[PDB]
Amino acid sequence: MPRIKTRRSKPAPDGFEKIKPTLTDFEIQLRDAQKDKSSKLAAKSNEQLWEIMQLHHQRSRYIYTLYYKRKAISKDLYDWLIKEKYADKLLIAKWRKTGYEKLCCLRCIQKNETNNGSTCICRVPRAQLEEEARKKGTQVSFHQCVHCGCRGCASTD
RNA sequence: GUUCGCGAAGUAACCCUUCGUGGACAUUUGGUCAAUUUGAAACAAUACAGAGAUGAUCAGCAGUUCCCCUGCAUAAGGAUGAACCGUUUUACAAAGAGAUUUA
Ligand SMILES: [Mg+2]
Ligand SMILES: [Mg+2]
Ligand SMILES: [Zn+2]
Ligand SMILES: [Zn+2]
Ligand SMILES: [Zn+2]
Repeated sequence: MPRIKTRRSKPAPDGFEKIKPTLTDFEIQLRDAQKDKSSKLAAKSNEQLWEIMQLHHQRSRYIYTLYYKRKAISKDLYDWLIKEKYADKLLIAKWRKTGYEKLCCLRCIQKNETNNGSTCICRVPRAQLEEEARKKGTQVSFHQCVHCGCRGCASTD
C-alpha cells in the first residue's frame, strides 16, 4: 500500500478524480528528476537532488492546503493519500506547529547531524542574517542550503 | 506565516473583513575534497641479461638488510622469493747492532 496498487490496496475515495490531474503532473516531473543527466561537476550533481527535495515539498503542500486550509477534501481521502504515500506525514506534522509553517524538509531541523548541534542556516530569518552583514559590509555569503537548495524557509520570511 | 493583545475603518445586537501597531513562536548548513594533459596505478610487447651449492645434476630450511609481492593468515608459496659471497695496515713497544751527529 505505499506506492504500487496491489490486492491489499483499498479503492480510492470520492474526491480523488478532481485532484488527480495535479498529482499526475507532479508525478511526471519526478520521473524527469530521477533519471541521470550525466554531469561532470560536483556542484551540478547535488543541484539535481535539490529538485527532488523541492518537488516532494510542493506535492505535500498541495494536499496540506486542500485539507487543513481549504477543506476541499474529506478526511477519508486524506487518510488514503497518507497511506498511499502521496503526502509526507512527518512533514505535514511540522507544518501544523508554530514556527515551522514553511519548513523545507526534516533534514534541516535535525540537530544531531550538524557539526555544532545547530539548525540549518536556512532556518535563520533573513532580517537577522542581513544584520551581522551590516557589521562587516559584505552582503550574504549564503545562497542555498546544502541539503535542500533552500533560500530560507523561516516563517517571517 | 500562525496566535495573543491594542488602535481604526466598512458591515455592523460588537460580528465578519481590511489597514496600521506591541509581544510571543522559529535561529547560523556545508568543505582536509573545484570539472581531461603539468604533483605522479600498473601491466603487456620489444631489447639485453639468465634461474644457489658443484667435478656435474638436484630436495630444500633458515639467519642478516633504512627489501618486498600473493594470501584471512602468527599457514604456505613467490629463482632454496630478492639483495648480501666485495674490501681489509697504528691502544703499539721492549732488547740489540751499525752508521750519522752534538754540549
Ligand atoms: Mg629465503
Ligand atoms: Mg620460502
Ligand atoms: Zn531542508
Ligand atoms: Zn537547510
Ligand atoms: Zn530550508
